[PDB]
Amino acid sequence: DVLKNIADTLEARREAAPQSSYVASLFHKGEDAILKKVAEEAAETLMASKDKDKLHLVREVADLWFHTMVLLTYHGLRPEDVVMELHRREG
Amino acid sequence: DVLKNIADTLEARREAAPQSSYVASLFHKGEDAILKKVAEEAAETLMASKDKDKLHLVREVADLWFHTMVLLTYHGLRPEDVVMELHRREG
Amino acid sequence: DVLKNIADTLEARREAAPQSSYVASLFHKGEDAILKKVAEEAAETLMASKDKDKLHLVREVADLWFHTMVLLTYHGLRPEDVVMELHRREG
Amino acid sequence: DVLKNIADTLEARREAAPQSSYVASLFHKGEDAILKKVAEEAAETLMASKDKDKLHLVREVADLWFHTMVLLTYHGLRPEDVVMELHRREG
Repeated sequence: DVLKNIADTLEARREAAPQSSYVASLFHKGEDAILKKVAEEAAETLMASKDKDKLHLVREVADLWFHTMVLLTYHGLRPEDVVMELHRREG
Repeated sequence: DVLKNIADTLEARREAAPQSSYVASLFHKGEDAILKKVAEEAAETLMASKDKDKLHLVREVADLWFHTMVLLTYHGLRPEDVVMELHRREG
Repeated sequence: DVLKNIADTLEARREAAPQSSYVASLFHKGEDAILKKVAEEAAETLMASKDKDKLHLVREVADLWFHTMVLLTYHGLRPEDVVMELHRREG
Repeated sequence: DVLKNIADTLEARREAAPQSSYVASLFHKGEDAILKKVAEEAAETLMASKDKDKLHLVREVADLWFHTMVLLTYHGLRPEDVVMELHRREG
Protein backbone atom coordinates (compact mmCIF):
# COMPACT_ATOMS: atom_id res chain seq x y z
CA ASP A 1 0.00 0.00 0.00
CA VAL A 2 2.13 2.88 1.38
CA LEU A 3 3.68 1.29 4.47
CA LYS A 4 4.80 -1.69 2.39
CA ASN A 5 6.78 0.61 0.12
CA ILE A 6 8.35 2.33 3.12
CA ALA A 7 9.16 -1.09 4.62
CA ASP A 8 10.76 -2.27 1.37
CA THR A 9 12.78 0.95 1.25
CA LEU A 10 13.94 0.38 4.84
CA GLU A 11 14.97 -3.21 4.16
CA ALA A 12 16.67 -2.01 0.98
CA ARG A 13 19.02 0.36 2.78
CA ARG A 14 19.15 -1.93 5.83
CA GLU A 15 22.84 -2.59 5.24
CA ALA A 16 23.71 0.42 3.08
CA ALA A 17 26.33 3.13 3.64
CA PRO A 18 26.23 4.94 7.03
CA GLN A 19 26.26 8.24 5.12
CA SER A 20 23.84 6.96 2.45
CA SER A 21 20.70 8.11 4.27
CA TYR A 22 19.22 8.96 7.67
CA VAL A 23 17.64 5.52 7.96
CA ALA A 24 21.04 4.07 7.10
CA SER A 25 22.82 6.08 9.81
CA LEU A 26 20.30 4.82 12.37
CA PHE A 27 20.78 1.16 11.47
CA HIS A 28 24.52 1.63 11.73
CA LYS A 29 24.26 3.36 15.12
CA GLY A 30 22.23 0.49 16.56
CA GLU A 31 19.19 -0.64 18.52
CA ASP A 32 19.58 2.00 21.23
CA ALA A 33 19.75 4.90 18.76
CA ILE A 34 16.49 3.63 17.23
CA LEU A 35 14.80 3.19 20.61
CA LYS A 36 15.82 6.71 21.61
CA LYS A 37 13.91 8.03 18.65
CA VAL A 38 10.86 5.86 19.34
CA ALA A 39 10.73 7.15 22.91
CA GLU A 40 11.30 10.71 21.74
CA GLU A 41 8.42 10.67 19.25
CA ALA A 42 6.21 9.00 21.85
CA ALA A 43 6.86 11.83 24.31
CA GLU A 44 6.29 14.44 21.62
CA THR A 45 2.99 12.78 20.82
CA LEU A 46 1.98 13.34 24.45
CA MET A 47 3.12 16.96 24.38
CA ALA A 48 1.30 17.57 21.06
CA SER A 49 -1.91 16.04 22.34
CA LYS A 50 -1.80 18.19 25.45
CA ASP A 51 -1.22 21.37 23.45
CA LYS A 52 -4.15 20.47 21.18
CA ASP A 53 -1.75 21.13 18.29
CA LYS A 54 -3.56 18.70 15.96
CA LEU A 55 -1.14 19.34 13.11
CA HIS A 56 1.93 18.56 15.22
CA LEU A 57 0.14 15.52 16.66
CA VAL A 58 -0.23 13.90 13.26
CA ARG A 59 3.35 14.72 12.32
CA GLU A 60 4.64 13.08 15.50
CA VAL A 61 2.37 10.03 15.45
CA ALA A 62 3.70 9.57 11.92
CA ASP A 63 7.28 9.97 13.00
CA LEU A 64 6.55 7.44 15.78
CA TRP A 65 5.09 4.85 13.41
CA PHE A 66 7.99 5.47 11.08
CA HIS A 67 10.62 4.80 13.71
CA THR A 68 8.59 1.86 14.95
CA MET A 69 8.90 0.45 11.40
CA VAL A 70 12.62 1.18 11.45
CA LEU A 71 12.75 -0.86 14.67
CA LEU A 72 10.79 -3.77 13.17
CA THR A 73 13.13 -3.76 10.16
CA TYR A 74 16.11 -3.91 12.51
CA HIS A 75 14.63 -7.07 14.02
CA GLY A 76 14.02 -8.66 10.62
CA LEU A 77 10.26 -8.07 10.87
CA ARG A 78 7.92 -5.75 9.01
CA PRO A 79 4.71 -3.58 8.99
CA GLU A 80 2.36 -6.27 7.73
CA ASP A 81 3.10 -8.23 10.90
CA VAL A 82 1.76 -5.32 12.95
CA VAL A 83 -1.15 -4.73 10.59
CA MET A 84 -2.13 -8.42 10.63
CA GLU A 85 -1.69 -8.45 14.41
CA LEU A 86 -4.08 -5.49 14.52
CA HIS A 87 -6.52 -7.36 12.30
CA ARG A 88 -6.29 -10.52 14.40
CA ARG A 89 -7.53 -8.47 17.38
CA GLU A 90 -10.28 -6.03 16.30
CA GLY A 91 -12.52 -7.74 13.76
CA ASP B 1 -7.93 -1.40 4.23
CA VAL B 2 -7.67 -2.74 7.81
CA LEU B 3 -6.80 0.43 9.72
CA LYS B 4 -9.72 2.26 8.09
CA ASN B 5 -12.13 -0.32 9.47
CA ILE B 6 -10.58 -0.04 12.93
CA ALA B 7 -10.78 3.76 12.66
CA ASP B 8 -14.44 3.60 11.62
CA THR B 9 -15.11 1.25 14.56
CA LEU B 10 -13.39 3.70 16.92
CA GLU B 11 -15.38 6.68 15.63
CA ALA B 12 -18.51 4.55 15.85
CA ARG B 13 -18.20 3.90 19.58
CA ARG B 14 -16.59 7.33 20.11
CA GLU B 15 -19.58 8.44 22.18
CA ALA B 16 -21.03 5.07 23.15
CA ALA B 17 -21.70 3.60 26.61
CA PRO B 18 -18.76 3.65 29.08
CA GLN B 19 -19.41 -0.05 29.70
CA SER B 20 -20.06 -0.77 26.00
CA SER B 21 -16.43 -1.64 25.19
CA TYR B 22 -12.82 -1.07 26.21
CA VAL B 23 -12.36 1.65 23.60
CA ALA B 24 -15.53 3.25 24.96
CA SER B 25 -14.27 3.24 28.57
CA LEU B 26 -11.06 4.93 27.41
CA PHE B 27 -12.87 7.73 25.58
CA HIS B 28 -15.01 8.29 28.64
CA LYS B 29 -11.97 8.38 30.97
CA GLY B 30 -10.28 11.04 28.87
CA GLU B 31 -7.15 12.25 27.12
CA ASP B 32 -4.83 11.36 30.02
CA ALA B 33 -6.08 7.78 30.25
CA ILE B 34 -5.33 7.41 26.52
CA LEU B 35 -1.90 8.99 26.79
CA LYS B 36 -1.02 6.67 29.68
CA LYS B 37 -1.61 3.71 27.43
CA VAL B 38 0.37 5.21 24.55
CA ALA B 39 3.34 5.77 26.85
CA GLU B 40 2.91 2.30 28.35
CA GLU B 41 2.99 0.52 25.00
CA ALA B 42 5.93 2.66 23.92
CA ALA B 43 7.90 1.55 26.98
CA GLU B 44 6.96 -2.07 26.45
CA THR B 45 8.14 -1.76 22.86
CA LEU B 46 11.54 -0.74 24.20
CA MET B 47 11.62 -3.62 26.69
CA ALA B 48 10.51 -6.13 24.04
CA SER B 49 13.16 -4.94 21.61
CA LYS B 50 15.84 -5.29 24.25
CA ASP B 51 14.73 -8.81 25.16
CA LYS B 52 14.78 -9.78 21.47
CA ASP B 53 11.28 -11.16 22.09
CA LYS B 54 10.20 -10.66 18.45
CA LEU B 55 6.70 -11.92 19.10
CA HIS B 56 6.09 -9.57 22.03
CA LEU B 57 7.59 -6.71 20.00
CA VAL B 58 5.01 -7.03 17.25
CA ARG B 59 2.20 -7.35 19.79
CA GLU B 60 3.27 -4.16 21.54
CA VAL B 61 4.01 -2.13 18.43
CA ALA B 62 0.50 -3.04 17.34
CA ASP B 63 -0.96 -2.08 20.72
CA LEU B 64 0.96 1.20 20.39
CA TRP B 65 -0.39 1.98 16.91
CA PHE B 66 -3.83 0.96 18.16
CA HIS B 67 -3.81 3.39 21.06
CA THR B 68 -2.25 6.00 18.80
CA MET B 69 -5.36 5.61 16.60
CA VAL B 70 -7.54 5.89 19.68
CA LEU B 71 -5.77 9.15 20.42
CA LEU B 72 -6.28 10.44 16.87
CA THR B 73 -9.96 9.57 17.04
CA TYR B 74 -10.22 11.45 20.34
CA HIS B 75 -8.90 14.55 18.53
CA GLY B 76 -11.32 14.17 15.62
CA LEU B 77 -8.53 12.93 13.32
CA ARG B 78 -7.85 9.54 11.79
CA PRO B 79 -5.27 6.97 10.49
CA GLU B 80 -5.28 8.11 6.87
CA ASP B 81 -3.93 11.45 8.06
CA VAL B 82 -0.90 9.66 9.49
CA VAL B 83 -0.58 7.38 6.47
CA MET B 84 -0.75 10.29 4.04
CA GLU B 85 1.67 12.24 6.23
CA LEU B 86 3.97 9.22 5.96
CA HIS B 87 3.53 9.19 2.19
CA ARG B 88 4.19 12.92 1.90
CA ARG B 89 7.61 12.31 3.47
CA GLU B 90 9.18 9.10 2.09
CA GLY B 91 8.41 8.86 -1.62
CA ASP C 1 18.45 11.34 55.65
CA VAL C 2 15.01 10.38 54.27
CA LEU C 3 15.95 8.54 51.08
CA LYS C 4 18.44 6.38 53.03
CA ASN C 5 15.62 5.16 55.27
CA ILE C 6 13.45 4.41 52.24
CA ALA C 7 16.40 2.62 50.62
CA ASP C 8 17.00 0.54 53.76
CA THR C 9 13.29 -0.31 53.86
CA LEU C 10 13.41 -1.41 50.22
CA GLU C 11 16.47 -3.61 50.75
CA ALA C 12 14.81 -4.98 53.88
CA ARG C 13 11.76 -6.32 52.05
CA ARG C 14 13.85 -7.03 48.93
CA GLU C 15 13.25 -10.76 49.34
CA ALA C 16 10.14 -10.71 51.53
CA ALA C 17 6.70 -12.24 50.92
CA PRO C 18 5.01 -11.37 47.58
CA GLN C 19 1.90 -10.40 49.58
CA SER C 20 3.94 -8.67 52.32
CA SER C 21 3.86 -5.24 50.67
CA TYR C 22 3.53 -3.41 47.36
CA VAL C 23 7.30 -3.02 47.05
CA ALA C 24 7.55 -6.76 47.75
CA SER C 25 5.04 -7.65 45.01
CA LEU C 26 7.02 -5.56 42.52
CA PHE C 27 10.34 -7.25 43.29
CA HIS C 28 8.64 -10.62 42.90
CA LYS C 29 7.08 -9.60 39.56
CA GLY C 30 10.46 -8.59 38.17
CA GLU C 31 12.51 -6.02 36.28
CA ASP C 32 9.85 -5.37 33.63
CA ALA C 33 7.12 -4.70 36.18
CA ILE C 34 9.41 -2.12 37.78
CA LEU C 35 10.36 -0.48 34.49
CA LYS C 36 6.67 -0.23 33.56
CA LYS C 37 6.09 1.87 36.62
CA VAL C 38 9.14 4.05 36.01
CA ALA C 39 7.95 4.80 32.50
CA GLU C 40 4.38 5.36 33.74
CA GLU C 41 5.42 7.95 36.33
CA ALA C 42 7.69 9.60 33.79
CA ALA C 43 4.76 10.04 31.40
CA GLU C 44 2.52 11.32 34.15
CA THR C 45 5.21 13.83 35.05
CA LEU C 46 5.01 15.16 31.50
CA MET C 47 1.21 15.30 31.58
CA ALA C 48 1.19 17.02 35.00
CA SER C 49 3.75 19.61 33.86
CA LYS C 50 1.66 20.38 30.79
CA ASP C 51 -1.54 20.81 32.80
CA LYS C 52 0.35 23.13 35.22
CA ASP C 53 -1.07 20.93 38.01
CA LYS C 54 1.83 21.73 40.38
CA LEU C 55 0.49 19.48 43.12
CA HIS C 56 0.18 16.45 40.85
CA LEU C 57 3.62 17.19 39.39
CA VAL C 58 5.34 16.84 42.76
CA ARG C 59 3.34 13.72 43.57
CA GLU C 60 4.43 12.09 40.31
CA VAL C 61 8.05 13.21 40.38
CA ALA C 62 8.12 11.65 43.84
CA ASP C 63 6.50 8.45 42.61
CA LEU C 64 9.12 8.47 39.82
CA TRP C 65 12.08 8.86 42.16
CA PHE C 66 10.57 6.22 44.38
CA HIS C 67 10.29 3.62 41.63
CA THR C 68 13.73 4.64 40.40
CA MET C 69 14.98 3.69 43.88
CA VAL C 70 13.06 0.42 43.69
CA LEU C 71 14.90 -0.18 40.41
CA LEU C 72 18.31 0.59 41.93
CA THR C 73 17.56 -1.76 44.84
CA TYR C 74 16.64 -4.49 42.35
CA HIS C 75 20.12 -4.08 40.82
CA GLY C 76 21.88 -4.21 44.19
CA LEU C 77 22.55 -0.45 44.12
CA ARG C 78 21.17 2.44 46.16
CA PRO C 79 20.17 6.16 46.35
CA GLU C 80 23.49 7.43 47.67
CA ASP C 81 25.06 6.25 44.42
CA VAL C 82 22.75 8.60 42.52
CA VAL C 83 23.20 11.39 45.03
CA MET C 84 27.00 11.10 44.93
CA GLU C 85 26.86 10.86 41.14
CA LEU C 86 24.84 14.08 41.23
CA HIS C 87 27.46 15.66 43.50
CA ARG C 88 30.35 14.52 41.31
CA ARG C 89 28.80 16.51 38.44
CA GLU C 90 27.42 19.86 39.69
CA GLY C 91 29.81 21.27 42.30
CA ASP D 1 22.33 18.61 51.67
CA VAL D 2 23.47 18.07 48.04
CA LEU D 3 20.17 18.42 46.19
CA LYS D 4 19.46 21.71 47.99
CA ASN D 5 22.69 23.16 46.66
CA ILE D 6 21.87 21.99 43.13
CA ALA D 7 18.36 23.45 43.51
CA ASP D 8 19.76 26.77 44.71
CA THR D 9 22.16 26.77 41.77
CA LEU D 10 19.27 26.09 39.38
CA GLU D 11 17.14 28.90 40.82
CA ALA D 12 20.20 31.14 40.72
CA ARG D 13 20.67 30.83 36.96
CA ARG D 14 16.90 30.47 36.43
CA GLU D 15 16.84 33.77 34.54
CA ALA D 16 20.50 34.06 33.55
CA ALA D 17 22.07 34.39 30.08
CA PRO D 18 21.02 31.77 27.46
CA GLN D 19 24.73 31.17 26.80
CA SER D 20 25.65 31.33 30.50
CA SER D 21 25.23 27.61 31.13
CA TYR D 22 23.47 24.44 29.94
CA VAL D 23 20.79 24.78 32.60
CA ALA D 24 20.36 28.37 31.44
CA SER D 25 19.91 27.37 27.79
CA LEU D 26 17.23 24.87 28.81
CA PHE D 27 15.20 27.38 30.80
CA HIS D 28 15.39 29.76 27.85
CA LYS D 29 14.28 27.06 25.39
CA GLY D 30 11.22 26.23 27.47
CA GLU D 31 9.04 23.60 29.12
CA ASP D 32 9.07 21.30 26.10
CA ALA D 33 12.85 21.26 25.82
CA ILE D 34 12.99 20.25 29.50
CA LEU D 35 10.33 17.55 29.12
CA LYS D 36 12.19 16.12 26.12
CA LYS D 37 15.21 15.58 28.34
CA VAL D 38 13.16 14.05 31.15
CA ALA D 39 11.62 11.54 28.74
CA GLU D 40 15.01 10.88 27.14
CA GLU D 41 16.71 10.04 30.47
CA ALA D 42 13.70 7.95 31.46
CA ALA D 43 14.04 5.83 28.31
CA GLU D 44 17.79 5.54 28.77
CA THR D 45 17.14 4.33 32.33
CA LEU D 46 15.03 1.53 30.85
CA MET D 47 17.68 0.64 28.28
CA ALA D 48 20.46 0.68 30.92
CA SER D 49 18.45 -1.54 33.26
CA LYS D 50 17.85 -4.04 30.48
CA ASP D 51 21.52 -4.17 29.50
CA LYS D 52 22.44 -4.70 33.18
CA ASP D 53 24.94 -1.86 32.69
CA LYS D 54 24.81 -0.85 36.38
CA LEU D 55 27.19 2.05 35.90
CA HIS D 56 25.17 3.58 33.07
CA LEU D 57 21.98 3.00 35.06
CA VAL D 58 23.13 5.20 37.93
CA ARG D 59 24.42 7.84 35.51
CA GLU D 60 21.05 8.01 33.80
CA VAL D 61 18.88 7.84 36.91
CA ALA D 62 20.95 10.78 38.15
CA ASP D 63 20.52 12.68 34.88
CA LEU D 64 16.79 11.92 35.20
CA TRP D 65 16.54 13.28 38.75
CA PHE D 66 18.60 16.26 37.66
CA HIS D 67 16.30 17.21 34.81
CA THR D 68 13.32 16.51 37.04
CA MET D 69 14.74 19.16 39.39
CA VAL D 70 15.23 21.49 36.42
CA LEU D 71 11.54 20.94 35.67
CA LEU D 72 10.53 21.65 39.28
CA THR D 73 12.59 24.84 39.23
CA TYR D 74 10.86 25.89 36.01
CA HIS D 75 7.53 25.59 37.84
CA GLY D 76 8.73 27.61 40.84
CA LEU D 77 8.96 24.46 43.00
CA ARG D 78 11.96 22.59 44.41
CA PRO D 79 13.51 19.21 45.51
CA GLU D 80 12.47 19.44 49.16
CA ASP D 81 8.86 19.32 47.99
CA VAL D 82 9.51 15.93 46.39
CA VAL D 83 11.61 14.75 49.33
CA MET D 84 8.90 15.77 51.81
CA GLU D 85 6.25 14.24 49.57
CA LEU D 86 8.35 11.07 49.66
CA HIS D 87 8.52 11.27 53.46
CA ARG D 88 4.79 11.87 53.81
CA ARG D 89 4.19 8.52 52.06
CA GLU D 90 6.71 5.91 53.28
CA GLY D 91 7.23 6.35 57.02
